[PDB]
Parts: sequence; C-alpha cells; structure tokens
Amino acid sequence: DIVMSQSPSSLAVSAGEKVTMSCKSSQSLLNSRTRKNYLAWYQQKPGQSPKLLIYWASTRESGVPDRFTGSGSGTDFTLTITSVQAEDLAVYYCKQSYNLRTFGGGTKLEIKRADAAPTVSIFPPSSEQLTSGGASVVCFLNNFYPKDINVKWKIDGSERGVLNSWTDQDSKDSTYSMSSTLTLTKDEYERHNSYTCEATHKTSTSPIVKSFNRNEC
Amino acid sequence: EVKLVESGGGLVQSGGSLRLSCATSGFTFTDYYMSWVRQPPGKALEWLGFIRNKANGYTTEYSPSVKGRFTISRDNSQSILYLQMNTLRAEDSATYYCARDHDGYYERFSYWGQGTLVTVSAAKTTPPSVYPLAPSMVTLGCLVKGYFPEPVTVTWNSGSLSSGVHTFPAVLQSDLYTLSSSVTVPSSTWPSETVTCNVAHPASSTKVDKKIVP
Ligand SMILES: C=CCO[C@]1(C(=O)O)C[C@@H](O[C@]2(C(=O)O)C[C@@H](O[C@]3(C(=O)O)C[C@@H](O)[C@@H](O)[C@@H]([C@H](O)CO)O3)[C@@H](O)[C@@H]([C@H](O)CO)O2)[C@@H](O)[C@@H]([C@H](O)CO)O1
Ligand SMILES: [Zn+2]
Ligand SMILES: [Zn+2]
Repeated sequence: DIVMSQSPSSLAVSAGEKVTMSCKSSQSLLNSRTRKNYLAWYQQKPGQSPKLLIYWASTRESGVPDRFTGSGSGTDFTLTITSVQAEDLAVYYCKQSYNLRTFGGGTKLEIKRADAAPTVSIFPPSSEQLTSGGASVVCFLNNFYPKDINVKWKIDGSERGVLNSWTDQDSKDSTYSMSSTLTLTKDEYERHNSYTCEATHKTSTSPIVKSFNRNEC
Repeated sequence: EVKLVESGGGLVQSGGSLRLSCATSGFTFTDYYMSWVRQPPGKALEWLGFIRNKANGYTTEYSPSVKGRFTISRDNSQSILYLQMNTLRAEDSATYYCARDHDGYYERFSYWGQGTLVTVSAAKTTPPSVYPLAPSMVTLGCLVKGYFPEPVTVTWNSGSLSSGVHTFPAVLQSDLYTLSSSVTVPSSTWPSETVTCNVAHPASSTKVDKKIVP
C-alpha cells in the first residue's frame, strides 16, 4: 500500500491570513514516464461532497480561486491558501493515484473571528407533542464565537434528559450555533411552572437567561 | 453540465447485501474510469475501487479493505455505475460517493455525486415526530424527534428561506435520532407571512409540512 498522511489534523486562521497544510506519501508519486506527480487536493465543505481543487500536484482546476496553490514533489506536498476567506472552512484531502488511489486523513480548516455573543431563544412543548405524553423544551443559542459555551436548565429555579448539538461553523459569518433540548414526561412537566435556559459564554460575565412559565402559555 | 447521482442507500441488517447505483450524464461515459469512495459519519474518505474505461476493457480493481466482498459494474448503454456490497458489517455504515475518474490522460476525480447514506443496523425504521417551535428579528423552529435511520432533510418555505437557517446535526439517544432546525426572519414578516418547515425521512417515505402558528 501507499500510505498518505496529512498535517496538521486541524487549525484555525483569521480571514485574510495565509494557510499552509501538508501531505506526505510513503512512496514517491512522481511518474517517470509522464514526469508528473499523481497527487490531487480535494475540498469538502460541511455537508457537501468533496470538490477537486488541484491535481498533478500544482495544476489548479478551472473555476478554483487563484488563492489556492498546490506545490511539492515526490513524497511531500503542500496546499497553500493565501488571503483565506470565511467560505474556505472545509476539510482538505490529498489523494495519490500513482497506484490505485488512497486518501490522506484530511486537514480541518476552521476560521478564527472576533468573539460574538449567542442569541438565545426558548420554546415550550407543542400541544401536538403533549397530547402524546411527552414534553420537549428547546433552546437555541445562535451565532456565537468561540465554540465553547455552557448551558444550564433550571426548573422552578432549580438546576436540572438533555440533547445538545453544535452546528459546523458558518461559511458566511464564521460563527457556531447550538441547540439544547430538555425532554420530560408530560406528568413531570405539569408539576412545575418556570422553565429556564441559561447560556454562559466568554463574551459576558452575565449569563443570558431565557424563560417561559407554563401558566402563561 | 456533468451530473452524477447516487441512489440505493438506506438501512440494511448485518450480513445483508445492498446494491448502489450512480446515474450519470453530461460526458462520454465509456471514455472514463469511475470510482466509488465512502465516508463514515465524521471520518475520512476511503477509496473503494474503480472500473476502467472502454479502452481498458472495463476491468475492475479494489481496495484491500473490500476486495472479494464488493463488486463494481457499469451499464454503458444508459451510463449507470453500480456497487454491489455483500456481507455488510457496521464498519460499512457510511456515505457512498461515485466519482468520475481517469480518462487515460488526466489524474483527477473531476466530479462527485451528492452521496447516498448506508446504515448497517438491526434496529427497525422509525418515522420522526415533527413539532413546531413557536415563541425586530424573530426565531422559529422545528423539532424532528425520534427517528431511525438517518438522514432527514429540512427546508423552510420549500427552500425559499435558506439564509438565517441552522439545522443541527442529529444526535442518537436510546437508539433513535433527534434533530432541530431554527430559522430567523424579520418580526414584521411573521405571523403576517407564513413560515413552514418541510421535513422528509426517506427511510419511512415521510413527508411533513409544519406551519409555524402563533
Ligand atoms: C485493453 C487494455 C489495455 O491496457 C494496457 C495493457 O496492459 O494492455 C495497460 C496500460 O496501462 C497503463 C500504463 O501506462 O501502464 C496504466 C493505465 O492507468 C492506471 C490503471 O489503469 O491502473 C490508472 C492511472 O490512474 C494510474 O494509476 C496508472 C499508473 O500510473 C500506471 O501507469 O494506472 C492507463 O493510464 C493506461 C492508458 O489508458 C493506456 O493508453 O496505461 C498500457 O500498457 C496500455 C497500452 O498503452 C496500450 O493501450 O495497455
Ligand atoms: Zn418535579
Ligand atoms: Zn485487471
């Protein structure tokens, strides 16, 4: 086999700065007959298929921004992105085609940006869920940076069945969002009145508090 | 325009077989090698195999990881590529992509399909419950709860609302997936203008439109 290895595993860069990542092969990929390196680079944006960027080590495919440049030869290859843009958030894969094909393990490129506070929204259980015997309360914490965030649920003022999920970084504004869902039985839901989502994020020493009261529904 | 479209993914039991298809158009199919590549959720791409072009006798090659167990074939009359998978195991759960490959000259995979998700599991198919999430800018949502297998698709107003949407990755809890989706719109536009989430679960052929009512 030919072993393909990429570095770094991951990194974050601010818009406008340069990105360098590398790809090593266990064997030279330089074909002696054609005098080309059989090494290609693919970009996979979140939720998308991979897209060809560079092939033969340094040939930039038509339609690919000028800021992407492939270089290297033999066993060592480099993808350089100058003036990185928010939309360049992706996992980048190199792939040899010298002997069958083999992909590297990828480099995950994240985008660094200015800290941003979450916009927090809370939602009570729908009547169509309650009819069924369950009660989910949902809290969205949207468009914040950096990714680290704390969420606490309080029920009648006391801290408490939680599903947390983070989006991939946003391709436009480089923020993260998170959804937190508390699920109770209808029977337990109806024993209490106040339901509160509290978000603590580095952007404030004050937690952002969103609440509803069951009597107000 | 070159088009590659995979089909055939879904839920299958351990030890079972499944055959994927990849319909193509927009290029001279027989001129090209075609590859299959897979990606387990959150992991790296893995090349699986290829079938050569007409000039090379349409012969096949395979990664050691699947040689002897997966078979690639092609219909040169209709420009369709196939992957037959046998004795499936949990490790085979992944998104499967077809990619256009070598033409005798260029070294590149020029084009890739959207991928088809295969889930190898003993669990039964369970359709989602879909619940509306109602309360300058206003944020609304849909909770898509308790389904299996992945995937689901969520759009808002049949795809006309796309900016200001966050669809959260599904999370598995006690053998069922749940996800949610939020949409943020101007407060002057709701409930004056309608907001509806459109949810599909192909495994159970579920189609739901949920109006967000004040
Ligand atoms: C009717 C079948 C003809 O194929 C051969 C033969 O053995 O008779 C094989 C030729 O094979 C190559 C070659 O230069 O060795 C390789 C072919 O590419 C692939 C492969 O199919 O394994 C795939 C490429 O991505 C790359 O990995 C290469 C390697 O770099 C090795 O070269 O392998 C392909 O490039 C063919 C080309 O279509 C020939 O036109 O060449 C070669 O011996 C040909 C001969 O030129 C007559 O057609 O016959
Ligand atoms: Zn209680
Ligand atoms: Zn052969």
